[PDB]
Amino acid sequence: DPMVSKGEELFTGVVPILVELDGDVNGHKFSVSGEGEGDATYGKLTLKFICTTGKLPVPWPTLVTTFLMCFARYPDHMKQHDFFKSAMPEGYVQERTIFFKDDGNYKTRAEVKFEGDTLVNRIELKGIDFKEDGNILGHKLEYNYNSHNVYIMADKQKNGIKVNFKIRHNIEDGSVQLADHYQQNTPIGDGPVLLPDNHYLSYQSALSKDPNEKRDHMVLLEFVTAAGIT
Repeated sequence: DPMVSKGEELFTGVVPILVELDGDVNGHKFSVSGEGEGDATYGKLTLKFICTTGKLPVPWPTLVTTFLMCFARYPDHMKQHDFFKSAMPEGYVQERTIFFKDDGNYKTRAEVKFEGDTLVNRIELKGIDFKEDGNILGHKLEYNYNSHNVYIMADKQKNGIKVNFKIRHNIEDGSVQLADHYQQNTPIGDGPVLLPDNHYLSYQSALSKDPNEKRDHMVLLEFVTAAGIT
């Protein structure tokens, strides 16, 4: 497939990644920069994030889904279903609303595209109606992360996709904080893209710290694999 070749060929090896986030949650302002690399052949991403404005006013785990679905490993028999790569190099816009149960919401807008050889994720995030002393602004979430399926469907009339899933963040008392995610992606360019049958991505995420780093930061390792079209 002379289309399944173009975006694909862009991802065949290890690709440098840059991430930039402008944030404002309940008027608490912050910026984050991330760097690392993705290897879509194995669905592998390695990233480190720094809050460049000082203290991150929200828990690092809450930003994991916001901080690269073009790095998913699509099985060969599911390559016609890979919208994310099909939109490259011109890229795509990824929008979300994330509803924290019994608390506030994040609304995000991102552009994901190549800048030269580097795959870049530029993000603006606004959250509102957070509780000052709730699990998010009150930093009550554990520094860890659970594995989660992400369900994709075509959004045929917007020429893109819709993605919906639930994240449960472990709270330090042993309970969980639900983060209900609603997502839409649409290509930046006017050229053809792959519009997938229903399927899902399996995500595994591992959080850590860099022992030499004094800045407020997070090290993220992720594995991601498309499935559900047997």
